[PDB]
Order: sequence, then C-alpha cells, then structure tokens
Amino acid sequence: VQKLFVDKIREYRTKRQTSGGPVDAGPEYQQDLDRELFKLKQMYGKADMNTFPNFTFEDPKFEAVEKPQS
Amino acid sequence: IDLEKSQQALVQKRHYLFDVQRNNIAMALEVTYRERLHRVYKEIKNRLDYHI
Repeated sequence: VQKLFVDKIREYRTKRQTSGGPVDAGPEYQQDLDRELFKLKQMYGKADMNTFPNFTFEDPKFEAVEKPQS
Repeated sequence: IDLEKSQQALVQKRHYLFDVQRNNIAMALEVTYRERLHRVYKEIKNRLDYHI
C-alpha cells in the first residue's frame, strides 16, 4: 500500500507546521500539561532553577574530662 | 613492690585516654567534612534532575 505510504507522510508534514505547541488543544492540552507539570513537582519538592546549596554545619563540641589522679 | 607498680601501671593508663581523645575529635570533625560536601553534591544534581 505505497499509496498509503505517501498519504501518512504528507499529513505528517502538515503537523510540522506548528506555532504554539498543540494544534487542537483548547482546554484539553492546557489543563493536562499543567496537571502533569505539578505532579512532577508536587511530591518531588520545591526547587528553583539555579540556586546553589546554602547551609552551614556545626560539629560536636569537644568537652574535657576532669580527673584527680595518682 | 605493689605500691611501686600501682603508680607504674597507672601512668600507662593515663596516656591511653589521651590517644583515644586525640583521634576521636580528629575523626568527629572529619565526619562533618565530606558530609558538608555531600549535601552540596546532593543539591547540584537535584536542580539538574528537576530540569531533565
């Protein structure tokens, strides 16, 4: 069916004329890609784009031992 | 003999507690060293992991 071989490539080239993502999204693709974009961040964490690690650690304080001896 | 050897073996017990103190604080300071590096090593992947 090479007449069908040409007819699924030629209506693939029409999909390669794109402006803003989906062609017939409407309220469908706008809600779904925003529902999924939250879920990759919801149970994952709150993370910005480029912020480095900012913290500070304190070690164990070295106490002394009192000892009258001999 | 015992009162001489009571002070003899005591000062070998006094120096044991200073070998143990000198390596414990040297190591407990060192355990926080790479753990400071680990969390920055952790965080530089997580901002990469969120984008990919």
